[PDB]
Amino acid sequence: KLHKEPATLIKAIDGDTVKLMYKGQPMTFRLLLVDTPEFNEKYGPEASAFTKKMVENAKKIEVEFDKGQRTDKYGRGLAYKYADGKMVNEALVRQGLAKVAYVYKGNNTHEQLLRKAEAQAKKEKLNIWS
Ligand SMILES: Cc1cn([C@H]2C[C@H](OP(=O)(O)O)[C@@H](COP(=O)(O)O)O2)c(=O)[nH]c1=O
Ligand SMILES: [Ca+2]
Repeated sequence: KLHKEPATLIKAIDGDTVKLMYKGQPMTFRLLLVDTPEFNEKYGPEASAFTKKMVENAKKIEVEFDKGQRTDKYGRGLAYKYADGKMVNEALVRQGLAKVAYVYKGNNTHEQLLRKAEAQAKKEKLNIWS
């Protein structure tokens, strides 16, 4: 079963990538199951600002690795991030600032939760879906 672990914010990079201090080591983390646009693309700045605000204003930040691989080929930690108990991955998708993507079996525990959030954002024609 999955478990949440403490992590400290170093710096928000963009919508789905952040630098955190995990177990005393500075690491770049990439959010599982989602894809925010590049800062240079439509809604890119919006997604960056959303994530930045959410992580910087948080009292507690936690990371939750899935059951599979914990890092990607670029050395980035792969996890679900929580800001005061609220999952950032889900928040972005629910806001239509990120699409469900890179769904790989083994690291897809929250796939249904995220797809539900995407469907609602799409139904509401929010941002990316506008
Ligand atoms: C989210 C995620 C991304 N990735 C890789 C796939 C993509 O590789 P390629 O760059 O070779 O396409 C890249 C997408 O990241 P970004 O969306 O940050 O660019 O990160 C994984 O391997 N596993 C994951 O769980
Ligand atoms: Ca991206």
